[PDB]
Amino acid sequence: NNSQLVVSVAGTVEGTNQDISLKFFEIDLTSRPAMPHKLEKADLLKAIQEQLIANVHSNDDYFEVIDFASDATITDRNGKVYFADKDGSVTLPTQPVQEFLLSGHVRVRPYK
Amino acid sequence: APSFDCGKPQVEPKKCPGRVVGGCVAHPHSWPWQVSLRTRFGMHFCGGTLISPEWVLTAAHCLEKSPRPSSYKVILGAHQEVNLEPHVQEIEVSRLFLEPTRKDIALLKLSSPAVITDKVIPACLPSPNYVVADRTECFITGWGETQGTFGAGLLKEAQLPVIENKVCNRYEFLNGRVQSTELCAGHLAGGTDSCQGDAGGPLVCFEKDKYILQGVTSWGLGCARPNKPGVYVRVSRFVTWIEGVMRNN
Repeated sequence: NNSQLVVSVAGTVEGTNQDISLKFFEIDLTSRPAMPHKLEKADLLKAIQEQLIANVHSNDDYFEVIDFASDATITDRNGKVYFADKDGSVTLPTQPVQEFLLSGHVRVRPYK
Repeated sequence: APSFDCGKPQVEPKKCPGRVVGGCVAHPHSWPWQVSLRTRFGMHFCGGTLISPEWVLTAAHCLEKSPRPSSYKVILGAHQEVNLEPHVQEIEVSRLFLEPTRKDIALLKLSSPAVITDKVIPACLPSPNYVVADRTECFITGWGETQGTFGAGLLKEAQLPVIENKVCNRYEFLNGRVQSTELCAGHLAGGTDSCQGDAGGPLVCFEKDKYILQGVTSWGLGCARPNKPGVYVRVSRFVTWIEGVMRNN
């Protein structure tokens, strides 16, 4: 169908070494009415945030997504790493239709 | 015409919380004294701290590249390492001065005075022989770690608490390898690796209303890792030397 971003990241509680588990989903990429091929740091994070509060079980609590950890990358099947611009935007190729992966850690702080 | 005062950023620093894994990307131009020492050709290999329009304090081993100051270029006002912002200043070094007694830090006099702006400001120096208290919160800045997608080539920062020399020298930590003319900042029995600072880069600590350059990242021993804090040259012990050199050259 259409290119998509496989979001497979984990959380790390700020100021600590403890990691938190986060559900991995997919984001579709298009022209414009789901996200643009030109991703926004802030958009990606809230997507992860929404998802987070939507998957809160009995054990896992509410956490606020703050930013991306230093190991976060978006890559393609050739292992190529795409880098964000001065404004935090990440522009991925429109062709061919393909898959990109967003993996790594997300800095989160507990909601309290 | 008025100018900007040492140690006071015009862009509030992000102030990455302590023990954050991977540290943080700094807010552009919040560390105005952050220098990038580079070769004539334009390759970044060391960091430094602007302490005066004409002087940059860096690490002694950074001068191992060449003896001629002409081989050195200073990059000021930057955030993005590769595509330098338009206001960035590139100034060739004209003189080099190694600190005689311990030989861990060096002074670099610029061929022309840096223009002080809201993004290019010197850091303040400490009062001679001042000893930073244990637990004091400080930051190290630099382009030491190539981040992932969202921080590659961007100036990074990490907060590190200073560790009293007496403690730092214990066997399980740095085992007596730390001179009085050096100081430690890091984590014991835990923590996370902080390698953001370039050799020669700054270790600044806030005090009432300004950031004081208390340390200079030591060549090779600056990464702070659990039970092995980073080692920084203790600036307060070389303040008198610094003033004399600037006064005499």
